[PDB]
Amino acid sequence: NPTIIRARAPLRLGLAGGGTDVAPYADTFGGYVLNATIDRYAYAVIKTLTIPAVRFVSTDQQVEKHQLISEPLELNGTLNLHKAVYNHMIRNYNHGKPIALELSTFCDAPAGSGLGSSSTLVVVMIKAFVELLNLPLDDYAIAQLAYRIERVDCGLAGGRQDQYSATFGGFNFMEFYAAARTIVNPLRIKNWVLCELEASLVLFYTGVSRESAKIIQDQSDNVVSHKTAAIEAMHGIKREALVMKEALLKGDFKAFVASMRLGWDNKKNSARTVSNAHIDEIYDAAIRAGAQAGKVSGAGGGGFMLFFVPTEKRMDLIRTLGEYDGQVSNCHFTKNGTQAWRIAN
Amino acid sequence: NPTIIRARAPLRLGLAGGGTDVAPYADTFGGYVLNATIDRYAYAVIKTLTIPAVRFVSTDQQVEKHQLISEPLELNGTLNLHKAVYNHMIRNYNHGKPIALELSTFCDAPAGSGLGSSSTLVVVMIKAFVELLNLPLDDYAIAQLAYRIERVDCGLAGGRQDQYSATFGGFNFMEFYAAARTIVNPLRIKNWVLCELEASLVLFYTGVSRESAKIIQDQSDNVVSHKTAAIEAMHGIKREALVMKEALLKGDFKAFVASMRLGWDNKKNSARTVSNAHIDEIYDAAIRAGAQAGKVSGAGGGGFMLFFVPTEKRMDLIRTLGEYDGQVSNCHFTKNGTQAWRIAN
Ligand SMILES: [Cl-]
Ligand SMILES: [Cl-]
Ligand SMILES: [Cl-]
Ligand SMILES: [Cl-]
Ligand SMILES: [Cl-]
Ligand SMILES: [Cl-]
Ligand SMILES: [Cl-]
Ligand SMILES: [Cl-]
Ligand SMILES: [Cl-]
Ligand SMILES: [Cl-]
Repeated sequence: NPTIIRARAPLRLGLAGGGTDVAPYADTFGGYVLNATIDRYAYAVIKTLTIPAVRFVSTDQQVEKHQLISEPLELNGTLNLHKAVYNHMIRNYNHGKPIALELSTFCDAPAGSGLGSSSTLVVVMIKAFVELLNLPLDDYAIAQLAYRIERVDCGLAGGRQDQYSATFGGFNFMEFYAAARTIVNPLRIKNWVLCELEASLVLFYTGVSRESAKIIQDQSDNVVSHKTAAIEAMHGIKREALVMKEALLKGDFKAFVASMRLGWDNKKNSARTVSNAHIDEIYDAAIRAGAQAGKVSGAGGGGFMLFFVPTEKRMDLIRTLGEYDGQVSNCHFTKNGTQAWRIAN
Repeated sequence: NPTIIRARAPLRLGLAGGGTDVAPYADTFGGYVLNATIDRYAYAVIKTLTIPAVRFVSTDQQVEKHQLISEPLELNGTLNLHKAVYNHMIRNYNHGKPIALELSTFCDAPAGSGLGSSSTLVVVMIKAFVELLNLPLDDYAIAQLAYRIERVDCGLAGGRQDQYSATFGGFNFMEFYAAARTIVNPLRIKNWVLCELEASLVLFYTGVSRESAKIIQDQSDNVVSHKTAAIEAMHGIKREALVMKEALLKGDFKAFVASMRLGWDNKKNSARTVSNAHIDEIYDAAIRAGAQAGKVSGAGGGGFMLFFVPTEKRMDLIRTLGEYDGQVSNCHFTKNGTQAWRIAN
C-alpha cells in the first residue's frame, strides 16, 4: 500500500535587514536580518507510487513525469528545485537507487509576494523527505541543505534569510558571515509585546513583484563596484535591524517604528526599484490615514507591504487601503517551524 | 497617570449546528453547535481619563461622549452594547460610582461577516473590564454575562454559540438546553488532524450579509408555528453537528465532508434566505473546481464561506474563486480564548 506524507513550513515577514544578506555584502561586512513567521504556509506532499515512475507537480500546476532510471534527473529548466531535492535525497540516502513517488507542492502565496515562498518551498520539500526516509537532519542542516540546493545545484541567485525562517519558525535575528556561516538568534518576545505588535500591524498585498532578482543584483553590484552612497544605505539597513531587534526585546514601540522608518529610507536608497510611484502612493496614503511606519516585506518592487498603526487609527487605515489596488489582512505570527505528518502508512 | 488596557478575542468559523442554537429550537429540542476559533480578532481598549467624562468609540468609528453622572447611561440606540457593559460593571463592581474612561472597540471583520463578531465584541469589552477591575469571572460566567448584556439588556435577538467560542477558544462542541443551560466540550483534536484540516480548507469572503436577523427569525418561527418540513431540516442540522464532531475526533475526513454536505442542504432548507442565486453560483463553481463540500460560516445570506478541498485541487480552487466577487484566504485555527494586556499602569 502507498505511503502519503505531507509537510508544511510557515512563510515570513521581513521586519528589518533584508538586503544585507546578499552574498557580497554578508561576506564582506556581515549581514543582520530580523524576520518572523506568519500564519501562511508552503506545503509539499510525497505519495509513493506503484508504477515505476517519478512525477513532479508545482504550485502553478506544472507537471513532469519521468521513467524510473538510475541516473540523476537532468535539471532542464522545468521544475529544477523539485528534481534537485529528489536527486540529492536519492544519491545521499538511498544509495543512488530511484524511488517511485510523486512530489507535489502548493503555497498560500505566489512567488514574488515578498513572503519568502521560493526558499520556503525548498525547505518543505526537504522536510517531506526527512519524514519519508526518517533522516536525522537538524534545523541548521535543513536550512543549509535548502540553501545549497537552490543557490548552488540550481544556480539561483538570492538571499540567506528565508531558509532559516522556514525551518526554525518564530521571531529570529540572523547574523550572516563569510564562508556560509549563519547564527540564528530566536527572540523570546514577551506575550504582551507580541499581542501589541499584532494589534498594530496591517498587511497589504499589492500584487506580484517582478523586481526581486533585479534588486538583489543591484545590491550585490553596490558592493562589488564600490558604489559608496549605496553601500552606506546598506550599512544603514544593517544598523537598524539591530535597533529593531533590541526594541522588540525591550518592548519599546517608539524605537521600533523610528527604526522601521529609517530602515525603509535605507532600503529604498540601496537599489533603484525597491520602491516606485505606485508603492510610494500607497505608502503616503497609509501615513496620511495614521500609520506611523511601513515597508515592503521582501526584496521590494511589489508584493506584501506591512504598516505599523496605532490602535486608534487601525480601522481608518484599513478603510483607506480599501481605496487602493490590493488586499488587506491582519498579521498573526506563528511560533512553529516546518512540520510533517502522515496520511497513509 | 492613566491606565491603558487592551483585550482581544478570536472570531470563529461555524462548522456545524448553527441554527439549532436559536431560542425556540434549543429550548424545545436541545441544540448542538461545532465551531472553531480562527486567527482573526475583535479588540477592546480601556483608557482611564483625567477629565470627568466617559467616551465610547466603535469599530465603524461612531463616538459618544457623556458627562460623569451617577445614573445608569441610557440605551438610546447609539452604542448600546458599549453602554450596557459599562453600566453592568459600574453597578455590580464599583458600587454605582462612575469611572472616567474611554472604551473603544475594533475588529478584524465587519458585522455580517459570519464570524461571530457582534457577540465576540461584547466578550472582549467584558474581558477589558475583568482586567481593569481584577474580577474573578470564569469563562462560563464571561460567556453568560455577554449573552445577558446583548440579548436581554440590549434586547438583541440571536444565537448562543458565539459567546462561547470568543471566551473559551479552540474547537468546541456545545450543547444548548432550556433555561440557559450550556455545556462546552473542548475537542482535543490530534495534531495531524488539525494540520490536514488546515491544508484542506479555503475561506472565501463574499461580502457583508444583511440576512442574519431574518434567517434567525425564520428559524425561530419554524418551531413556534410548527413548520414540519423546516423543523425536520433543523433536526438534520443538529444530527450532522454530532456526526461532524465524531468525525474530527476519529480523524475521519470522508465522514467529515459527507456530514458537511448533508448539513449544508439542511441549513439551506431551514430558512429561505440562508443561500441565494449568487452564493449557489460560487458554491457550484467551487465544486466544479474540485471542492468536496462547503457552507456559509454564519447564519447565512453572505459573509464568509468555507470549502473543503483535497490538497491536489487546492490551487485550482484558489484560482477559480479568483474569478468571483470576494476575497480568498487560508484557514488557521487558534487554541487561545480571550486575553488581555496592559500598556500603561
Ligand atoms: Cl527587511
Ligand atoms: Cl512550487
Ligand atoms: Cl513570496
Ligand atoms: Cl520574498
Ligand atoms: Cl526582507
Ligand atoms: Cl454552522
Ligand atoms: Cl463595535
Ligand atoms: Cl461577523
Ligand atoms: Cl456571525
Ligand atoms: Cl454558524
